[PDB]
Amino acid sequence: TGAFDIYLDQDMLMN
Amino acid sequence: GREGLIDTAVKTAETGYIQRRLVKAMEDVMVRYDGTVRNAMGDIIQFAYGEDGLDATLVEYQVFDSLRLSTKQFEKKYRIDLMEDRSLSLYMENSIENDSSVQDLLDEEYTQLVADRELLCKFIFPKGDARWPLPVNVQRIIQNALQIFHLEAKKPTDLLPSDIINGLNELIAKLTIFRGSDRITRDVQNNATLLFQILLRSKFAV
Amino acid sequence: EEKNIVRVFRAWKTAHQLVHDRGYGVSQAELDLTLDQFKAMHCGMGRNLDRTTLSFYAKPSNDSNKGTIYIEFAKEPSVGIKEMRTFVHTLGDHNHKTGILIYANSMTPSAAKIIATVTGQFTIETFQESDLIVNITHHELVPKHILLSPDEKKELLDRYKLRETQLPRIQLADPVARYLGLKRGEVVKIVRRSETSGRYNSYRICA
Amino acid sequence: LTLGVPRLKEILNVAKNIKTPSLTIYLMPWIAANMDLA
Amino acid sequence: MPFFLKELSLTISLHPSYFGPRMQDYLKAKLLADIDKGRVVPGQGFAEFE
Amino acid sequence: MMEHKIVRQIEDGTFERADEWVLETDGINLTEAMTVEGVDATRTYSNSFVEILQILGIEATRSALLKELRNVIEFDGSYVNYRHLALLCDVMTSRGHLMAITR
Amino acid sequence: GKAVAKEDRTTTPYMTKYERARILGTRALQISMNAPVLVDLEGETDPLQIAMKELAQKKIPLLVRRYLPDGSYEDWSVAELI
DNA sequence: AGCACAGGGAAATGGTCTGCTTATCGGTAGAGTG
Repeated sequence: TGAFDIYLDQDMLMN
Repeated sequence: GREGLIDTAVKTAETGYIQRRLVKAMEDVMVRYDGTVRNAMGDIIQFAYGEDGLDATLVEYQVFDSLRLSTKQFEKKYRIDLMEDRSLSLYMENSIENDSSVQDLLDEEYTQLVADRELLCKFIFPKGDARWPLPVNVQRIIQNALQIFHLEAKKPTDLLPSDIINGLNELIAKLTIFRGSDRITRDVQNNATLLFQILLRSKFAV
Repeated sequence: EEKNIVRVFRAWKTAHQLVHDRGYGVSQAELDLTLDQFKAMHCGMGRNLDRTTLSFYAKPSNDSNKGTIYIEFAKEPSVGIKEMRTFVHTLGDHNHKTGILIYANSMTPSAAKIIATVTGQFTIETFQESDLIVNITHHELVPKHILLSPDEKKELLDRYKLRETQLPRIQLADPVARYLGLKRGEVVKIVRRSETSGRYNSYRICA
Repeated sequence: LTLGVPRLKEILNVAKNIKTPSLTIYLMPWIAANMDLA
Repeated sequence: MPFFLKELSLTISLHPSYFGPRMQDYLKAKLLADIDKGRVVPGQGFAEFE
Repeated sequence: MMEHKIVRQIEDGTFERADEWVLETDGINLTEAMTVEGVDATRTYSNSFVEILQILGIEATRSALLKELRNVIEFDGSYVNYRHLALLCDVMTSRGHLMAITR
Repeated sequence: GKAVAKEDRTTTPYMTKYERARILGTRALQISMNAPVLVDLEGETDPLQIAMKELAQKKIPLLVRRYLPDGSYEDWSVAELI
């Protein structure tokens, strides 16, 4: 479950 | 009974140590996002997990029908000769007797089938074993289709040979494990899905 | 007596197959001989094997860059420094780039030092007769090893974004590596059967 | 607890000396089909 | 009076409550008082912006 | 001298179970055993992985490892998926020699 | 580390089970800490169920930075993942 | 003058596996002789 990193997509948070 | 008890009390410790050793040797080996199996140093252990890239949980035993069939029986079950055979149109809503292009498609189909049988009998399973765990239970899906659609064995079908060939080819083209436009990516994709393709072509012959 | 003759015939045919596999030219007549033909072509009137005539050579078939290959069977049962120097001289005389020396019983270590001494000029590979009686690449367990050209090795490494140290390894002393004449850094593509995928392609770098 | 745990232990440690060394020599098709040549 | 124009970096941690359209205005003010993609810190939920 | 059950493809394309005489030895000398006249040098097998590695190479060694692991595991009647045994063998043969699972 | 272009991405277009678990856990943790909810609530009180219903509508504002063994990475939106 | 009690006290002799340290020993190599 930690084989990757999670980021925020701000393009979606605008919409 | 005393011997049995002693064997238990010793075997427990033996196997415990064995399992700890085994886990320590392979704890770092993980499947990566490019399909390869590598250890913590990045060294490639396998180029495709299990050589086909499939989860062991989801595989089920399937039987290869064409493996143990004789050449005569293989021809009977897979060879279509519209020039000599007319029973095909008896099973179809559309007549295809003495059709040239359809016969060409059937000939290409049968050439591929014969190549697959050769590869199975000579390169893969020379001992003649037919039951092997593959992805997808295709026979079960076929039974589900027969039951769901109430397929009457007496009802002629609207399926044309070209429909079957194009559909199976597109399906095989949609079984993507590795993605990429390179040459060795195509080679590894073909190798990974080779056995499944052979089973699919033997199951869904026209 | 006859046993030694048949053993040397088997080793000689295996060496011919080895040459043909590496990409050198060997006429199909040479490959498809028989024990009696070898006896006629290499034994004297008394049937005593003549070790002088056991040596041959071959030219590259499709890669003119490769130099000629020369193969000689040691006259003395055990090779020494004298015979090693003689073999290096023979290689130099005819401008043979590759040279295989096949001995019977043993080879001395200081003789082996000569191989590293002249590595920059000639590539010398040593075999024991027993190592060539049977062709191992014809065994069922041995999958199909294929040497990759530098372009194909580069393609593989770039596709997997690999470093040479991150590939699976094959030892230089590996029997198939010695059969194929693999040097350090060369990659072999090994084609295998597979219960799961039907066919599998592994890649091993010589290391 | 050669077969079983002992054999697995032999395989896993890569034992240079094993309890029961053996060969499975397969003969030629014409030899293998006759008892006398075998 | 030597004045230097330099490019500098800072790592801003942001609470999930602020994860909305006005996220970037908040970061700029915090940078001024004290933008890269936001890395969600495992086990905490914050987002690290460079 | 034992009589083993082999499976061979008849000329008509089918597979038949025939009987073949095989020689099971005590003690291993593979390289000289193969050279003996009359033995199928393309099928001779030994249950020692170091011997196969020194004689037949590392890929044959991986195959032999797999066969002996499966013989050990499946003798009881149990079954393990090929992926796990294959991964163990590939880890033990990745670096060109037999990596013992030990310190 | 170099970011791969959206057109050049070679990884699977499906959400892995590990990715699904991580995404749901991370979004639920953010919701529990008062992150604005991007879906209509019908009275749910468990942040994990709220994150699940956000996922069903592809309303989780998260990315997955899948790393290739060499260090290059691909960013996949939770919305575009299948 | 014999014991508390903290200071000053250590002694009669009673599994296979790897890597180091030693003896062993060819195979040439000097030439020492001829």
